[PDB]
Amino acid sequence: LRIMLKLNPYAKTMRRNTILRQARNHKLRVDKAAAAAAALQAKSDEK
Amino acid sequence: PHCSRNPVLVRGIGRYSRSAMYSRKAMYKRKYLATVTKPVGGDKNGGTRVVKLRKMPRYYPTEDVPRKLLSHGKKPFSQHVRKLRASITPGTILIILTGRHRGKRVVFLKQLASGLLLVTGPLVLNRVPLRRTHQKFVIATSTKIDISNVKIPKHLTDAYFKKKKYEITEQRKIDQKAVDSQILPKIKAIPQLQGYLRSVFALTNGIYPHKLVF
Repeated sequence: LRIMLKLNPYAKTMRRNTILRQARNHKLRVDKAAAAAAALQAKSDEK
Repeated sequence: PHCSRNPVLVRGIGRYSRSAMYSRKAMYKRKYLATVTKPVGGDKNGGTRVVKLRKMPRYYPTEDVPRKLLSHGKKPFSQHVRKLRASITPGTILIILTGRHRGKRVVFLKQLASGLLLVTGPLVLNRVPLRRTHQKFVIATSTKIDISNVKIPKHLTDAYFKKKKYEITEQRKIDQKAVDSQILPKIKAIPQLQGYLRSVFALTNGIYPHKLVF
């Protein structure tokens, strides 16, 4: 990592943004999937 | 002093950017004896005997070796990061592979500061006292006992177990009595654990290690 920064200092921001972006995207996928799961038993009781 | 103020999300990468930390830390306002003299104790001397420490050597070797360059790393063993295998947890049952206690099954106690595993088998079960062991020479079983709320004495550091005929000191015997006295009742909690801990592990005409489940 530190070797790469000495050649491309901007690479630190890209790596930081990518990690933050994927963390958000991973979070977003796991609620709507849970919401779909939260939809499944909603129809299991209402039927 | 204050905390790091930069939560780490990846090793060597902070969460907040360079300009973001400028505001968070509020830098926009927070800007800016070799010789000793002592008396001699005699007249017509002057009492001015200036003595210097780190005197010149009285001998120089015929040749010397040049100093080595700098490394910016290679920390001594005392400050190495101790890494523990994920399958090792307090209360799990381990198997010794290389020592005098090959095949013995023991319950894993606290891990020491040197990285060695402070482990013991109930001395009344397999004649294995409080010993240190290396995680690289130990097989972790999936059998676990709950050793929470169990008091391990504070004076069981690595220096306690370091080697100095061997005689069992009273402190080793008393400490052994204290630990297993609260470990055995949890052993009796689940059935057949005594026979499991008494027996030794061995390979037979059948099973192969890569197919076994631990």
